[PDB]
Amino acid sequence: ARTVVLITGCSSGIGLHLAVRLASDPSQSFKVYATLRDLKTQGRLWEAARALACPPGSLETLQLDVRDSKSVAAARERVTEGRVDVLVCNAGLGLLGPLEALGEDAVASVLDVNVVGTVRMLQAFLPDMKRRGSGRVLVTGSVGGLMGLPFNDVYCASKFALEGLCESLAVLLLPFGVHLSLIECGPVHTSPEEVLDRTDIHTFHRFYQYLAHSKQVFREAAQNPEEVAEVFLTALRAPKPTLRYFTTERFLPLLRMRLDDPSGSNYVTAMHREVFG
Amino acid sequence: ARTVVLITGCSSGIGLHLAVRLASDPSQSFKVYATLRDLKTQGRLWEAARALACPPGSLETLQLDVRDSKSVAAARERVTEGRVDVLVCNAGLGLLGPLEALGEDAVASVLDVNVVGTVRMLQAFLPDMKRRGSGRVLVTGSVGGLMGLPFNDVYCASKFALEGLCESLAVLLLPFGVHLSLIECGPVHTGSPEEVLDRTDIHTFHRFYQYLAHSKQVFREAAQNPEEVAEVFLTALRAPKPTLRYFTTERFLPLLRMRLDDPSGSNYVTAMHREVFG
Ligand SMILES: COc1cc2c(cc1O)CC[C@@H]1[C@@H]2CC[C@]2(C)[C@@H](O)[C@@H](Cc3cccc(C(N)=O)c3)C[C@@H]12
Ligand SMILES: COc1cc2c(cc1O)CC[C@@H]1[C@@H]2CC[C@]2(C)[C@@H](O)[C@@H](Cc3cccc(C(N)=O)c3)C[C@@H]12
Repeated sequence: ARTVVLITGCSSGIGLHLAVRLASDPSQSFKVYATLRDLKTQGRLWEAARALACPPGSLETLQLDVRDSKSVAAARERVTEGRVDVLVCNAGLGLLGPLEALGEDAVASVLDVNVVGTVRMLQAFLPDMKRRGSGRVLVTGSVGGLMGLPFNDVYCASKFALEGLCESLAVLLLPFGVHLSLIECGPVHTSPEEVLDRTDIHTFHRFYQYLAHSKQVFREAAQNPEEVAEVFLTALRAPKPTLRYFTTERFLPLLRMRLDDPSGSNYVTAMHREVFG
Repeated sequence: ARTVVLITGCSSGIGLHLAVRLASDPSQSFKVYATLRDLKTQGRLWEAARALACPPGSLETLQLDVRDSKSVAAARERVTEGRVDVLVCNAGLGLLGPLEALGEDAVASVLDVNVVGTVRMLQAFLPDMKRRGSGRVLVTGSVGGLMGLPFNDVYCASKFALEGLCESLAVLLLPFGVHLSLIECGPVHTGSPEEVLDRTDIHTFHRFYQYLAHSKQVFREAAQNPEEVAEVFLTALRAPKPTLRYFTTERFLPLLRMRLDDPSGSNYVTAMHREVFG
């Protein structure tokens, strides 16, 4: 039969592009369930699917809010085939700021969505994969999950968390026939009085230095979602897929140098200089 | 003046033994605020302090629940000296089982306590350290935050989270003179099988008790004491130029190097599976 794929966060960005890219495969091997936090936002997804003339029956949309395990469960049941062959945990939020400037609500939401939401997906869907003896799981990773970056403290915390969660599972799942892969993405194309009042003069200084230098890095390094989507394909098609795929080699140098020094301090020293000019 | 230390998770283990070790230090240079989630658990802390002769005013206990930022705020207000010279973020939960067997609340708890709790600590205490231009933060870390282990998926997520949190901060804090360190602990010596089986398949049930048996042999061979771990905290406190990571044992550095050698993660997964399961 068709390979059944379920992808979260499908309304914009990487999810959309992967969803339509699989639905329009001319072998037409893929039945795609594209899931969205709000089904009302699906319009843009359907336009891109028409533009590739996705055969009807190749792409179905569901509501799936990863904060809520009832919405996760309900979505699992809407998979009328009664299996998922490829699960793509892509739903994620950002958070940028001096740590002490972030509300408690915001910090928790990032963790609730990027980490706990991924745990909910895996809890719902891994058992049937394990029963069948096969399955693929692809998780939207970050270079931020491999190296820490100033003012992304909670974001990197959630992406590092995904590394640990997915690496922990992969060790168990290898002989269950289930293959877990992280797609490590770099950047992807898609008042100040407050900051000062909630921080201090030096932190405030370093944050606008950061926002300025960061924008230069996206301009050079940012990838289009369609390019990243291809990396998911490669992983998906790989016969013996590996734990990580990098969408770019741009940060292998800083990554190798981070791994040279266990104490951590060369990474901190270098990253500081490189970020703060 | 003495060095003001505030430590979370002092009812037992690393927090209790480090707290009494510093308050009883022969220097007499430490004033320790040993904090606890529930004050009723302070029994073993006081008996230990009594046993090591902590002098008057070397040790005070505060109720502090890392889940509750008003608790954290109230604790900060009880620091009479108006500053903390060493903050130790040691409060933490374990969680051990097949991922599908763990309850959603327990999962949410580990994260709230190990990761958001630490964030709340750093929110409440880093600013004053930043504007002073001085401070040391020590965070209890794990080798489980550096490499993933089967059936420790959520615990590892949480420890990995701390690595990212702390490393992101360290890049910022370098010119402030506020030093952040992770004390990377290996095993330290301090779900009902029923519930587990219901929620997991048969092969995973077996694999888990296979993991538990190997685990108990690793703990027997290689576990450290809280007393031994507490020395590494103290070495890090005193270091003139502290590093981001202190390892309590050298034992896992080989595996860690292998993990880092192969960025694709393939080698680690094979090796760790064999290591754990044969
Ligand atoms: C050393 O090179 C640098 C890399 C970087 C910066 C600055 C540098 O000097 C700032 C952006 C950051 C990159 C490295 C790669 C990073 C970590 C990417 O994976 C990006 C992760 C990211 C993407 C979108 C939102 C967020 C967020 N809200 O925090 C975070 C942000 C990127
Ligand atoms: C590399 O060889 C091994 C190391 C290990 C094991 C099995 C191995 O084959 C199983 C236990 C584990 C050690 C490596 C270091 C580990 C991960 C330590 O950090 C321990 C962490 C730990 C302690 C207490 C509870 C929990 C938890 N999941 O709640 C986790 C548990 C240790």
